[PDB]
Amino acid sequence: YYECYSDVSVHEEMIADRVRTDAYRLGILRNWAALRGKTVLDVGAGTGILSIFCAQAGARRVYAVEASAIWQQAREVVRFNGLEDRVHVLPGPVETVELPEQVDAIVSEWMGYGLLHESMLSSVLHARTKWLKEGGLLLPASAELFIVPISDQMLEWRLGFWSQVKQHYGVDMSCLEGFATRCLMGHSEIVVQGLSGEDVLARPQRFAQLELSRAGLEQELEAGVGGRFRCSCYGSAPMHGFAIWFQVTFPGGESEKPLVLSTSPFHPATHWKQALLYLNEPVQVEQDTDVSGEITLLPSRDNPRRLRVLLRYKVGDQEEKTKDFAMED
Amino acid sequence: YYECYSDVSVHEEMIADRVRTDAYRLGILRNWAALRGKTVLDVGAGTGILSIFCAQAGARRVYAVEASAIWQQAREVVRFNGLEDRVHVLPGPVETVELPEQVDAIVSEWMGYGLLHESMLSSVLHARTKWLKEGGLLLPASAELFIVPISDQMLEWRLGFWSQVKQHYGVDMSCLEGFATRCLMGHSEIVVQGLSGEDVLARPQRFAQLELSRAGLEQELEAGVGGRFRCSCYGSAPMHGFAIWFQVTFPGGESEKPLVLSTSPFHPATHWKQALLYLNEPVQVEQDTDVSGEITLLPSRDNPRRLRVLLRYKVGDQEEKTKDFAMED
Ligand SMILES: Nc1ncnc2c1ncn2[C@@H]1O[C@H](CSCC[C@H](N)C(=O)O)[C@@H](O)[C@H]1O
Ligand SMILES: Nc1ncnc2c1ncn2[C@@H]1O[C@H](CSCC[C@H](N)C(=O)O)[C@@H](O)[C@H]1O
Repeated sequence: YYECYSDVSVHEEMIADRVRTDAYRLGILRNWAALRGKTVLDVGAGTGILSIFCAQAGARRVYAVEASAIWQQAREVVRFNGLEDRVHVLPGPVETVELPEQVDAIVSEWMGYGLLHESMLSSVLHARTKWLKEGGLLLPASAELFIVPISDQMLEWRLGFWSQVKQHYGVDMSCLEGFATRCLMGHSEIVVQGLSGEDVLARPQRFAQLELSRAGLEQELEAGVGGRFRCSCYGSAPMHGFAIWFQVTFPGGESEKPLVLSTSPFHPATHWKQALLYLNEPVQVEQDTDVSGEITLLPSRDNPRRLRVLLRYKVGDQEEKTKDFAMED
Repeated sequence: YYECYSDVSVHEEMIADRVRTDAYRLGILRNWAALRGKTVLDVGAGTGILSIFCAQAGARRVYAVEASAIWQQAREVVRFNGLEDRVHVLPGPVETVELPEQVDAIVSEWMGYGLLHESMLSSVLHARTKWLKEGGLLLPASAELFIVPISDQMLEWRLGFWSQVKQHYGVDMSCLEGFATRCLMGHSEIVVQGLSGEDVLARPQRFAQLELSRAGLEQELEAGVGGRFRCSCYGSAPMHGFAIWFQVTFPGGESEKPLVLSTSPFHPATHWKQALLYLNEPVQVEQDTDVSGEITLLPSRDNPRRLRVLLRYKVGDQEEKTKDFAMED
């Protein structure tokens, strides 16, 4: 109650993100054969919506675990839809909650900005080991990370602003373009922004793959997830940096059609958008200009739930360069 | 340079606010007779744009005073437009800067959200006493504050969201409307948001008037500016609270046409928008429902540059009520 408008905004945003909500729904319904008459743990159930989807798919019992005070509204929604015999809202953190039994499946909305910024992944991996039966079902089951060079159209418009002041005002401010450019690009902060698809300058490259079933994924993550990438640009453009984004994949079930929830700018927009990594200044690329490097996602020294990115990159004939970024948390 | 994208964003926003920028421009040009061959002090000159407008209007000398490091770009713009003989950029705070002389006029973009949140008014009043000649020109010369009851259409859409979840998802969340309503309205925070004109439920009432020429305005402000108001509603609606906004007025000059820069939702949008004061829950009003009360704007106990609002109000047959608000700074 004390400042509970944040809780309302989080879940309004989450439910209003139809692509996300429908991805989980269809992901769940497609695993009807694995879920029918079986038991499910919803890690961080929020308003309870995903737990109710599991009931819709035929789960006998769903344990909706929620740490925030939103759990009371989740309970109200469950009973308001007459599912209190099949869905049980359990308040508290998932790492300390007491279930009456192990489960056949886990469902969880755990992904953060850039996948791993302030995410619930460790809670999910903790709850897998503790509560999910051996060979059990994970929804989603995997995650993939992508990187690509971009020309951010919005930034270009912001930088070109100063050279147009003269038109209506008779004061020329073209001289500030360099200052503007160096300020909006020279910072070391990951910018969360929605790109349009035509801002993408090459075929997106996958640099990491997270199999959530693997034991000791938790340890590998602490060392940092990332890898090398290479691509070639489509045509002439001012490159301002890179975008990273993710997808998660739900198992196929009986129909054997795995469902992908993507946050790519080629797929419908989500609240996650994309995470943008700006170079210190623009770089002109050409058709077939080769762009390569290495990217690692890491926990920040200060707060390890905050996302840090080490980028090593090389654009065409330019020397190899590096830049450290972090999310503003 | 260290995190100078904030400086770029402030001034991009400020210049891109065409209504504001053109108001100052025309306000200045209309006082050509008072400014021609005379001297001007631009309090907080930023990119220098207003100082250059004063040159355009015929000022012999303009002293552009700027505390932030943006002063270097202001200097660059002045020389890039060939005005370094008439406009002199002086770095530092206006309260400690050293001018070679008193001035015939002051121009200043000083207004904050809700007029007085983190505003430069005291700097302006300080610089008036210290540097402006007796009887000198103030641009703008006055400010006025308005209040009106509103039905916030955006909030209504946010509150109605939960009752529509069922349509596409088959999970009914109408039960959360009360929780949503109490959370988004029960807080004590001034919300800065742009309203549409049809959200206004009555004739706006002016509750305060600031004559910037008056000595001891600085002392009166510390006691708090405000006053009583009374109005009657136009028709049936769910009232969610009040909006406050301001205008500033430039002297008329030879044409005797004073220019008003308004932040009302009946005039074109500005970056200031309006400051919204929400009731703890909606109240239904009717045609001719009488809404009255008292509003005071104050410095907050913690930070006095942060805006606090005491509201006392009465809607129709309902009892008299009170609510304290503050801007999230
Ligand atoms: N360790 C933990 N244990 C239980 N809940 C957690 C948690 N960490 C985060 N959460 C909760 O998990 C939710 C993430 S948002 C997901 C909400 C809902 N499942 C949906 O898909 O719409 C939040 O409500 C947050 O409070
Ligand atoms: N005490 C003070 N002395 C000098 N400048 C100040 C000040 N307080 C705030 N400022 C500056 O005043 C500016 C307000 S924004 C106005 C910018 C410009 N005059 C325009 O109209 O577009 C900012 O650049 C801020 O850095």
